Amino acid sequence: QQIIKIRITLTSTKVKQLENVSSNIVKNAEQHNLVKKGPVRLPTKVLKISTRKTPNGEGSKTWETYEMRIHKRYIDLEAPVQIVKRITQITIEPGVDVEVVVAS
Amino acid sequence: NVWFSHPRRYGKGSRQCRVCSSHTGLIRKYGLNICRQCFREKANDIGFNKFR
Amino acid sequence: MLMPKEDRNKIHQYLFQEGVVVAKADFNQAAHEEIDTKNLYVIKALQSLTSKGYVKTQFSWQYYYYTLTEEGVEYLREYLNLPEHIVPGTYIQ
Amino acid sequence: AAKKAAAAAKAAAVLSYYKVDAEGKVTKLAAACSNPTCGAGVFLANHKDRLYCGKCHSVYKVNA
Amino acid sequence: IEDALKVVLRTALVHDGLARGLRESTKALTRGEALLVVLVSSVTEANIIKLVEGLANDPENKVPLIKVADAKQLGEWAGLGKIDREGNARKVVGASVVVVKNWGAETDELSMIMEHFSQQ
RNA sequence: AAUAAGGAUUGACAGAUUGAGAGCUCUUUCUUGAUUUUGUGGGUGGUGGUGCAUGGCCGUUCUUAGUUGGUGGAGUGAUUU
Repeated sequence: QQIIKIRITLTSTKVKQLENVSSNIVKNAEQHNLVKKGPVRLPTKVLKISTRKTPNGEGSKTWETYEMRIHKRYIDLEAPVQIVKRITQITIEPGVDVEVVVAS
Repeated sequence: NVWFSHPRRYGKGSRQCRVCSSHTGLIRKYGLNICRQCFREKANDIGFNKFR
Repeated sequence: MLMPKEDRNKIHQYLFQEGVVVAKADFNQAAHEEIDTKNLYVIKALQSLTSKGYVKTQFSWQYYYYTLTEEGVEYLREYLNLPEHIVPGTYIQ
Repeated sequence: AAKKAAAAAKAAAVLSYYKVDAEGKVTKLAAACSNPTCGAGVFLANHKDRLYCGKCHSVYKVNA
Repeated sequence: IEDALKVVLRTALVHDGLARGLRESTKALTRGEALLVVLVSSVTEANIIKLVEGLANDPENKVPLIKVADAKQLGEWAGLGKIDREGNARKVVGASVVVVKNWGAETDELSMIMEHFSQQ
């Protein structure tokens, strides 16, 4: 029955798939009822690459500021080798990264 | 063979563009190592919409 | 170009085989990925095979993409003496 | 100033710089570079004080 | 009855055993890599037939025994060899001696070269 | 194509020579080993020119208010609002 205290660490470029996954997350895990926290929500990094517009000195001095704003996002979750694996497999998706930095 | 290639590690000539292959203008800023006219170009795609 | 009868044979070899090769514009390298045949080799011996149409180059991104030619892969069938069973990655559902 | 013309790739058109004996035995003359490369053949050529070996580009220094 | 000196010189060329033409053959002949002496005796000298004849008169093993008499029969059989032709668009030269470096085949007319080789 | 394993050619001590422990040259005559050397054919070194042979980008009219088109409708029409 070996217990493990996992920690769930997410990141994307859309606030709309992403929020989706700690609604699914923390209600595809309170179905499971797990001992967990609520979607912690980490300082928004947010890169601004100044660049001039022109192809050639010429031409006024005419500049840009395009950037990726991630929303970093993490979680928690206990549960054995069986019911963290059935959870990590499920949320499954476009835009997004899931780590399972495990705490054995 | 000293007698066809020189001591090109550090400077400008060493590294060159990804897309065109030029030395002129460089975007080092974030494993990017393109040129600094092209970039923009695609880019809007690549990630770098805008927000201004 | 003047090459070697144990690199001329070795190319036209993961060229038929995977069939498909993807060998950068960096002249000046010991060695190409998947073929010991320095780099620079390929690129130039393939500028030759292309030139006839036993093959077909495509450019851009700076690698030279190549990839077989449906037939011209029946030339490699007589050069590296081999069957007239197989088609090369070709029939693989 | 001046062009070379590349060295001639020149014509000893036959060979026999290996005691052709009379009748029935051939043997091997001027040594045969005392190395493994340099294997059995390698007909050593005569230059300044030290002798001269081409299976290894040329090189080798064993007197005569 | 040369049809068996086309299927065992076709197979050693194709395999790249051989060597071709003095130089590469008596370097093949004196060193124990190279098993036969089949050559021109229409030599336009006499020290290339008691050179290649001494190397078959080196005896361990590799018995080199002679068969043909010719340089223009032997730009064809060997093969250096142009294309879409009939039998020569080719070189028109002479691969004279073709010295067998274990070949590149095993059995069909390579078992009549190991009853007329040694049974002479 | 010519030199032609009878050496195409390479290399060097140290000393003459120079910044110098560049054999740059010359003294010696060892080493060297068909890879070179020479002309012929041709290439590929080019922060040398030409921004008015051009590409791409970036300055400018621009912290701009401005274009253009259908269906109507107008007005040989260059067309117009």
